[PDB]
Amino acid sequence: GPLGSMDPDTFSDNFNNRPIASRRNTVYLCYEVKTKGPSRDAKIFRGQAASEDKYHPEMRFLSLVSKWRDQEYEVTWYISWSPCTKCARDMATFLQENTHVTLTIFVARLYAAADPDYQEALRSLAQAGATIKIMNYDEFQHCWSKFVYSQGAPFQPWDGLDEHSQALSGRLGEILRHSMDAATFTFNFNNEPWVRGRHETYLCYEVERMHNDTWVKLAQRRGFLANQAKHKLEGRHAALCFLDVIPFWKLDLDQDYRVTCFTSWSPCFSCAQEMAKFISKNKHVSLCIKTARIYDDKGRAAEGLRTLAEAGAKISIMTYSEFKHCWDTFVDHQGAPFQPWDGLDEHSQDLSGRLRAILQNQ
Ligand SMILES: [Zn+2]
Repeated sequence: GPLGSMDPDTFSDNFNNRPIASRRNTVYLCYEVKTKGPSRDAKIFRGQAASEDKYHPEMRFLSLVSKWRDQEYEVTWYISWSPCTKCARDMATFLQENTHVTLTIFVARLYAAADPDYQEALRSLAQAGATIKIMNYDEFQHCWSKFVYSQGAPFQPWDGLDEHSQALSGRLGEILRHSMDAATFTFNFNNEPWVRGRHETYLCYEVERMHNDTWVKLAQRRGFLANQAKHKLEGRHAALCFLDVIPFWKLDLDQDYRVTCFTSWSPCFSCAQEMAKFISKNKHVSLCIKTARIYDDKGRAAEGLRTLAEAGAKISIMTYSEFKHCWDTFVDHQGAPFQPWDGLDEHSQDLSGRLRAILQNQ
């Protein structure tokens, strides 16, 4: 194992998009610096380093891209975990201040845990002039063949490489676009009460401040999220993941707000109790939960919705207006209008009647 390299046991430990997470918060970055120009035979300078905080040898390339005569640089990152909340912002600053440097980042695992500032930092880094993509078979093979000391051993992938590297691609697309996919929305937000294959739960949310005598939308605070799930790397539900993102808003305690939650699946009993116990401790928030389908939760969901509404939560079923409003704001439509599926108003009124029955104690 030559110094400055990673033996195969270190590669197949950091660059592995399988569910397993990072209890040991370690990241490993491989960098390729090239002189921008016409040369297809340009000498690419490769290096690699893992996060070592004290001295930071992973940033030993920032001196390799100093402005030197009329030379531009192309940098290619093969980073293990997604960049940090502060590292991404600092790299955006550096890309803004150093115009002669272009950067292309390849991510193996995205930071599953989120924070509005983290998404903001990734989007600002993308705006700065960087290109972020998820590693697939080509990138994993190209990294194994130039940053791993393999004594002849060829690259052997895992079972679900593309199956995970495409889910992470969709996650990154949702993160960078600030809008989810149109097919994803037309799939998850369905109106029929009994469906199949809707394992994940998507949740959009809007905030409105009470100014003058009017709810004014805090348009800089709207956003969506999805559940985590999976195993072998557990995860919370979408409602609980929304109850975690609220403290990062720095809400004013003297004024009142209205928070609207557009949910694909209605909250279960655990999430309903957690939401009730949250809004009971934050009386400066009026929660209105507009849902698409009514999640039965094996029976214990009607009582959960009843308990949630007894604290002061406006539970309701999405109609055509709410579906179209969710289309024009949270999905990547690119100008296309909302074309609703057949039966929208029918299942809408049916689920409204069933919710009214549930709420009239039934
Ligand atoms: Zn739940």
